[PDB]
Amino acid sequence: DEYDYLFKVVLIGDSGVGKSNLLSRFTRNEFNLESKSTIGVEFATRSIQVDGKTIKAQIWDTAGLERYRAITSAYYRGAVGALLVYDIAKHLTYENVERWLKELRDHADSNIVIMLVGNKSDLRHLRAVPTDEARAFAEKNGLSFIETSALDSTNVEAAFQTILTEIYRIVSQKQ
Amino acid sequence: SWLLRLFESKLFDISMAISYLYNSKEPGVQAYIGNRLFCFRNEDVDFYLPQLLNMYIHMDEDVGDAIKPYIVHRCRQSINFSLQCALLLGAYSSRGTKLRKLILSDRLAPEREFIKSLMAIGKRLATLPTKEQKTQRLISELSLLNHKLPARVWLPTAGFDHHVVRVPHTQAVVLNSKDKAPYLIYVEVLECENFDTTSVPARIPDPSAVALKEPWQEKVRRIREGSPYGHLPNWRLLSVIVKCGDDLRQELLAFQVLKQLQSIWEQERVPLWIKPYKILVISADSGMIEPVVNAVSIHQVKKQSQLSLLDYFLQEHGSYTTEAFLSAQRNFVQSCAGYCLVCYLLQVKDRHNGNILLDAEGHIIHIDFGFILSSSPSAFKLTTEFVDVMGGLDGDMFNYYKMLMLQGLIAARKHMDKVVQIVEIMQQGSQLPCFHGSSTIRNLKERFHMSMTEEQLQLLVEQMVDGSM
Ligand SMILES: Nc1nc2c(ncn2[C@@H]2O[C@H](COP(=O)(O)OP(=O)(O)OP(O)(O)=S)[C@@H](O)[C@H]2O)c(=O)[nH]1
Ligand SMILES: [Mg+2]
Repeated sequence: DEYDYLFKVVLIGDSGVGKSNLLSRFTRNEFNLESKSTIGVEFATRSIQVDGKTIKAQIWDTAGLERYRAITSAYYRGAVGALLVYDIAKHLTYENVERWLKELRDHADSNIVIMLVGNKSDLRHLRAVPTDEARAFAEKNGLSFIETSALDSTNVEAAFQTILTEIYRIVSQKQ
Repeated sequence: SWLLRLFESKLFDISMAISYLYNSKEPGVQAYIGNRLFCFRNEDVDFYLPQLLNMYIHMDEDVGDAIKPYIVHRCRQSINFSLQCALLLGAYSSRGTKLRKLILSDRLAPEREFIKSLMAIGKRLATLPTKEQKTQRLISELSLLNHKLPARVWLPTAGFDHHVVRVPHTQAVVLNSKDKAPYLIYVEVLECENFDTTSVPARIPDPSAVALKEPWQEKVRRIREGSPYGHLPNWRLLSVIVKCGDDLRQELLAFQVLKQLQSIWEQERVPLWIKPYKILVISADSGMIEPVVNAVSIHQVKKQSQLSLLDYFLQEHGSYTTEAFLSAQRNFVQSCAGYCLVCYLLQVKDRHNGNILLDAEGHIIHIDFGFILSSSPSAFKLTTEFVDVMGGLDGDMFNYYKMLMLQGLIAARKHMDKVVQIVEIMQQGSQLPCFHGSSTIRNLKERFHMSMTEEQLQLLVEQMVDGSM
């Protein structure tokens, strides 16, 4: 039969933070160290089940580069979920998080669920962003927060199922 | 996922790590390896430090930024590592100037003043055209360094952390009568667990001070008995050759190749014998070399004893039927084959009896590995004398010598890339004469003959032996 819900979730963030690999690890449990730049958008999907209700998660990995930026702003439309991904080894990607927040609040819904993701946690010795600071920033702006690693699959499904169940909670409570 | 399966497999050592770091143009890979460097044992990465810093200096900033965190951390950990880094960065730059100055600025003052003092002393001996005059002024100059000791000063050519406390100036000697003459010195030090932890020892103020041509052990006993620090169980004696006017970079490369080939032959259970001596590059025109004890050049042997090498073997180790002569002959054969393979692979030129050393056991030890690979001033030869020592052309030991060469050659083939890598990475942006040709690496690769079978390698060894005579 039919799904109970079709959740639209977009992956946004600076180019190179590891969105495509987070997506590939969540949907196909695969990883590639030599992943090339995403051209426009990449589509993956996964059906989860929450509270007896079936929910198909349509996930769109958007391109971090400006080249396809406008095209990535058309996938903000109708999106109930958004993962703002940065790199813990590159501080600049953490700096642009606010900009991604602004753009997300410019081209998407105001009631969208935002999950702050700090990818590449396996690179312990290359860390440029402390967890406490990022958590503080996430809590200060009413965002979810989690540090992931697509390489060793740490907190990937945790992040996705977290934002998905949160979305389901928000949808159900408003009904 | 294959590559990730590889990087996390048991096959992933510092060698392959640096290989991929050198070849890959993927930022994720560079970052992964840059973080992975922290997971390797310090002594494993230390051997490849010159390659790493060379990559930092003469390659794109992605590689350099990938390597930089590890180098910074290690520099924060070890002051010796900081010194080595500053030296190698200075010597191989003609980018890392800022990093070098950052390392020097941090503490390193006593060490730099010490080294500069030694080099200054080395330079001041030019006004004396003789070995003995030079030696006299050397002892005089060194007699004025002990007043500045002890201090946060050490010899990087030692395999342990320590503080320099004394210098038996009377025991020092200049090695030749050339302009920038290298000089040998002995240094009394005190070994600690960690140099960065323990501070400097206190100072404590004509029987022993006579310089004789005695063995290393007797030198140690003599110097220690007359030393104010000698009663300490902490006390240990070191020895270094200071070269104030000698580029030792090619020597360092050759040292790495030697260590590698040694490791390979040990792994493949091939009884070849070589003796790599530590090299300390201080600049592009100066450095230090840890000498091999109880060993004198073949020339010095045939000059002091005035005998042929075989005669000297019969005088020093006994007649043909003695155990000592047989053992010494075995050592001679194995060392000869080993350094034959070394000279063939590295294309070592300027080979004479002034460069070939001889120790008490009967090993030969090639030194002064300048003019290798492409650079040429005269390669290694098999003189009648060496064959006479090995017992003749049709002898068992000569056949065993050739067979040792073949075995070591096959062993080298089975681990060729690990040797080629060392040279290939150092070639990057190098102004060294040993890279004068545009195809040094190609020729090096060709000298391994990977396309040949074992029979063809046998024929190759036969041709090589025939040609070297
Ligand atoms: N160590 C480690 N490396 C990662 C991780 N995730 C991604 N990478 C590496 O970072 C590089 C970039 O990852 P990638 O997934 O292509 O970023 P992206 O955000 O999708 O890039 P784009 O589509 O916005 S342009 C890749 O080479 C990948 O190997 C991770 O979790 N841990
Ligand atoms: Mg991508």
